Amino acid sequence: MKISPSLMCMDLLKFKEQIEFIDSHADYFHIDIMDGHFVPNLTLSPFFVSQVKKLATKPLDCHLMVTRPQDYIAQLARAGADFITLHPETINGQAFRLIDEIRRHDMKVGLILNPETPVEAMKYYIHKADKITVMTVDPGFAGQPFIPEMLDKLAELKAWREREGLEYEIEVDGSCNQATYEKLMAAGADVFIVGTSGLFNHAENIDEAWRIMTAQILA
Amino acid sequence: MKISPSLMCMDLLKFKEQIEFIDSHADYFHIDIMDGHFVPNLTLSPFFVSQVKKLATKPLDCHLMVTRPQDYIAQLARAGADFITLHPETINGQAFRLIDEIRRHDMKVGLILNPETPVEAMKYYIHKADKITVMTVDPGFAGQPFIPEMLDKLAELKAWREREGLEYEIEVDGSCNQATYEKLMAAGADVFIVGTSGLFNHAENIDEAWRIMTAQILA
Amino acid sequence: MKISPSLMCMDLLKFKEQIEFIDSHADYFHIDIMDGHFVPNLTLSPFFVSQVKKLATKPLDCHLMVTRPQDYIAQLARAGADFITLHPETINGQAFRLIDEIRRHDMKVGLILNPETPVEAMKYYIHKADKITVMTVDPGFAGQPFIPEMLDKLAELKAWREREGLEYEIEVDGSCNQATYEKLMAAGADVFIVGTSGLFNHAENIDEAWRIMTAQILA
Amino acid sequence: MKISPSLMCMDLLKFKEQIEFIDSHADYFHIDIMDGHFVPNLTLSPFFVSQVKKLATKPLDCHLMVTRPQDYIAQLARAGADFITLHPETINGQAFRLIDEIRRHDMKVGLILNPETPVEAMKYYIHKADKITVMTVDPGFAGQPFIPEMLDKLAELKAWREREGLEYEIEVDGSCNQATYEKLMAAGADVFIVGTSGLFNHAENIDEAWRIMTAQILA
Amino acid sequence: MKISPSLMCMDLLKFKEQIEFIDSHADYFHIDIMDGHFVPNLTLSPFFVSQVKKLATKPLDCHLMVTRPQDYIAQLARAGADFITLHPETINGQAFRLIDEIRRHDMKVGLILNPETPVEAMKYYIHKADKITVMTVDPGFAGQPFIPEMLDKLAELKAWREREGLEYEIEVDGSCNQATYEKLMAAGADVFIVGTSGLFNHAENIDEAWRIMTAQILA
Amino acid sequence: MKISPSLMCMDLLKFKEQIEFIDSHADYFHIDIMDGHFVPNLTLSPFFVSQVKKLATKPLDCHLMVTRPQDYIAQLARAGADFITLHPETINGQAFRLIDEIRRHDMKVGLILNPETPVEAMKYYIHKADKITVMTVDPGFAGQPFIPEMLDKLAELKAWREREGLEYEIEVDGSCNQATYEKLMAAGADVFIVGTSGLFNHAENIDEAWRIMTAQILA
Ligand SMILES: [Mg+2]
Ligand SMILES: [Mg+2]
Ligand SMILES: [Mg+2]
Ligand SMILES: [Mg+2]
Ligand SMILES: [Mg+2]
Ligand SMILES: [Mg+2]
Repeated sequence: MKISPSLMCMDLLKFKEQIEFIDSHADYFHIDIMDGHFVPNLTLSPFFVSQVKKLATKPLDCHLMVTRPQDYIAQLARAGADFITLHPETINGQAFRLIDEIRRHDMKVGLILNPETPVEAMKYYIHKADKITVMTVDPGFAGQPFIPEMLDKLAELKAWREREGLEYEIEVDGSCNQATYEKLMAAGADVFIVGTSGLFNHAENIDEAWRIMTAQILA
Repeated sequence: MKISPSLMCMDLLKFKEQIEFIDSHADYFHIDIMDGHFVPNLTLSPFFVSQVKKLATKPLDCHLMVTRPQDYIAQLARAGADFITLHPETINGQAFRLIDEIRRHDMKVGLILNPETPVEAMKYYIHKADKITVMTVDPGFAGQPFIPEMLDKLAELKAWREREGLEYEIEVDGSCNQATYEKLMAAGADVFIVGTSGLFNHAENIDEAWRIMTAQILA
Repeated sequence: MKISPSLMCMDLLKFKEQIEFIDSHADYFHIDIMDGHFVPNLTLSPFFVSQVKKLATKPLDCHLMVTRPQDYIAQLARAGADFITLHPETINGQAFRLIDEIRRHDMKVGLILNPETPVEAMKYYIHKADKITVMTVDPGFAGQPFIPEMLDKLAELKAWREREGLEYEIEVDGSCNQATYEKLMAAGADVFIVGTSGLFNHAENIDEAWRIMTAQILA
Repeated sequence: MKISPSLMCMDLLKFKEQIEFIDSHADYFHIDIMDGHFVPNLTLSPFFVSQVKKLATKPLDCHLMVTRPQDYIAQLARAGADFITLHPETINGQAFRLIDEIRRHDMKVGLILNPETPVEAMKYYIHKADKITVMTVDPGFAGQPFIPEMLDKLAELKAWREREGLEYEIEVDGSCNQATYEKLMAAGADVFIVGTSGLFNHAENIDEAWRIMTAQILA
Repeated sequence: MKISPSLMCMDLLKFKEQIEFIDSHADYFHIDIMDGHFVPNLTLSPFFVSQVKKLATKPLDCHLMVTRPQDYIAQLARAGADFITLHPETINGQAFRLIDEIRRHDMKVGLILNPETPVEAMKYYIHKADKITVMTVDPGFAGQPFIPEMLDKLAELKAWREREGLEYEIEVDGSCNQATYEKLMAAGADVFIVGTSGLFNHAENIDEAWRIMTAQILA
Repeated sequence: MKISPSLMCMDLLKFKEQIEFIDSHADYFHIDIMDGHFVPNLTLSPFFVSQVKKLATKPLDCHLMVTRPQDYIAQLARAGADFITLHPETINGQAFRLIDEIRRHDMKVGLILNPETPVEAMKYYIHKADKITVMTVDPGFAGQPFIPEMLDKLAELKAWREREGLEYEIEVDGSCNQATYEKLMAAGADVFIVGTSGLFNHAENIDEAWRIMTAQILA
């Protein structure tokens, strides 16, 4: 069960220590890049990616919640991103072109669906993804209501992968915590994007927080 | 001669130490908040403001390079901003409304003009500003060509203040460094927004960097 | 067979009398709120809703043909709306958030599909709707050509409700008149939004108009 | 001193009586048409204009607070508008074209400036206007703070008219009431757009309301 | 096997001769009309259509890669277009209205899907199309990578036509050349839009070019 | 008196001959590149520039009537443009950046104002222009009403050049014909952009057309 900490939830006062801890414990760094337009909020950016790059060995995954993802691929590659997760709802008319550009920069391809987007949306290019993520909450902020209906999406995504003989990992984004770990794993999740409720909030010290989270995942 | 370090140019690995140093040496924290639309880039956000707030006593100045500044005033106030610098080119039809909202949150008012916007743009509300900033480079990125033509704008802004008996501070944003300190002061600048070329770049250690910059300002 | 008169088709000269008549004869007040952007036209608004509220006991249903439905929920609730009908094509990325906000204001949830949007568009939240409406004409104006192809959508919507054990009412919007009553009922319609051709136009006096309409529905 | 009642402030329950009263007492009908985009609100529309047309002899003045005024000229002419008031900030690149279209429909030309727009904005076509209006409040809603700074704009507009030998009427829009009548007349206003605070609010009965307003204008 | 030369790939120096040759050899003239917004590029326009009209008898097919197809139907009809090919992704909320407008102008209806749009997108109006085109490359430019995944779309489109008893022609747009002729025909293609790689590039002289292409189609 | 033929008005049937004639008789090729958004129309594009480049020695001047001029500079340079004429109303926040990019491509800088934009709009960078053009008609189409008011703009532009000791050429765009030649020269025009009414329309044969135009300019 892979872990991907949401950096928009970290403590910048302990930036260096938290990144180093995460780099030696987690599987991915989840970096949210918002537009203020595709979603009503602003969080991280290439600048943040560039800084995390200084002490990272694990892959930096940039979730592009922006209107024009085409504008950030080259810039994000230079900042040190390893994964570029695209929203199918922002790439109609350019999905293949962008996926090629992403790989031309030696980065991996991620696809992320918000609540109301069906998996078929990616049917013609789902086989080009290394990881597919399911928003279990409408995008934009931390601490929003979990959307149970998304469990079926996780399952459908798992069945699709098996039936088509694909190898993409299934990730979950949105209120991944003690109240949802079980259902999510049962549904088919391979990766957990953990934020404030699932990690950082358990202890002011990240070691203790991670230990607590790890213990809770046990069940 | 007041100083306002551009935080999008800081080193997050030494976040806590750099903020504390800046808080006891500078006059303002310059926090750039970009849209990806008003300017083609993404840098800081309310989240960032919130983190800097943890150890700040000096005022946090949020430069709103966004299409809809109305969407960030309440959120920025809650994150701990003290100054909200508005672009006149984004408030036609709502300048007075926003200025009132800014003060209802007990924050100071800043006005910032990019290169091609004349000072008259603010003629009907220039007297409500605590600080007026002049972009000496087209907004968006660090390390762009200085625009000499902007010197007249700084001067005009100083003459306007005197002639109208106003008290706003005149700030400069864009390539403030050894090559421009003199001309800028002569033109009428009161505050220097210092970034990579003017500060951070002089020494890996911020104390030493600040010493070098201060020395260069001497001339 | 429930009736919902389209108020953008009423006679303001007899505002008070028509609203009172409608309030004691119809099941819903259909209030169209257009953007000028989502659809190329402008009709009613919160102001209108507020006025109708003065003498209404039946529920006011606000059909949001706007780009940003999020901007009107609180304002419409305040004006007295009881139903907020959302276009699935304007809520991708915020359907669950908005549906929660609507209920937080004690209003009922409506979902409306224009001609080219399939029912699956609502598959993950169709069970949260009190009423689902089918546009039988491209949105925007009154008196446009009926779209027969929409009959299958009404049917599919009825089969879906039965198969999933749901209780939403099925509404029809667009050229509901003598020429379509039969087919619409046969297809599965529960509610008729009646405008100029189906109601108001039959007689300058609304009692007589309603009488004629009721008689025509008989067949 | 001409009067132009803001219809978005009227009582629809007494639609017919208020329009008839206004038609025989006022000089213009002020009809606000909003986009939800140019200004954050929705009020009246062509439908509304069409209804007022049924009993009007005085000119219907449609204030276009919309992003694309070009989309409403033919439709508004068709609904019965007599005046089309354009926002200079929405016609750059098409002012002359639109002014010609307005006159090709036999309608008069109005120009309206919001707070932060200087009179020079209209310098190349100011001589084509029958009436020029000054927003004394940021556009969008009723009951907002009066903007004293706008008095100079009214004056400048009067001086311009005299100096250039023009004949346009000067109108005021925004918090025209007892607290501002005097200053506005002194500044140069020819027409008062009266809303809730200046008219409708004085008495539930419009005759009495109008009587009180007229008396207050006396001073 | 019908041919439709992409005019954005022709040689304007030999305009008259190439159009005349094409008019007596091809089945359609493929005229690309781009927005700079729907796709990131600009190519042909009504002006171009008008010129080709001077010597054409074969139908001019205008592929509308624009944000607002509604703005070009009357103008294109006037310039002499015979076919208007619409993108389903630009007509939600107005497909039936536009299709009717196209036919009021006595023009034929075309529907074109870019890579990531499924055929169901047109399910409610697919029967109104004379020709349906499949983009085998993300729209915008010539010489992009062929998308094999689109072969299934061509097939599905053929099965749909048979199963529903429809008569639309199936067209292919994007890298139609020697490397793809076979697979495309096998998949179900009826018409080939030929550009630089498939036609013009084979010989500076268009007769010779057309010969080479025809020979390659043989296999 | 320099001449710049508007190619959107040429005859493509005689493409090669007209370009060659123009290349040996005119001073510039005026190539209009429209967005469909900045102005409501579509005309020429990089493709067109590329073709004219095949037989041109005189400079190709691309007038960018587009929302995002930044998207076309590299592409246009590649196609062979020599002049890039920018609209000040589309470069606020990037005028200096774009002007630098234009020169990095070894192209000359043009600035074009539509009717309602004052010359001051360019005050901070007017000295970087090789040619400044005045629209004497709202942009978008050929054959629109001449705007006399623009004569003052031409004059002001000439006075500005003299007073500031600049060397830019003054160009006129819009209904340059027999009815306006005199006034335009008197006002200060240095270059005439000639279209259908001023050139092409005088004779089906371009030699004769040019002959007639040249003679009319004599007066
Ligand atoms: Mg995320
Ligand atoms: Mg800044
Ligand atoms: Mg409706
Ligand atoms: Mg108004
Ligand atoms: Mg094409
Ligand atoms: Mg031009």
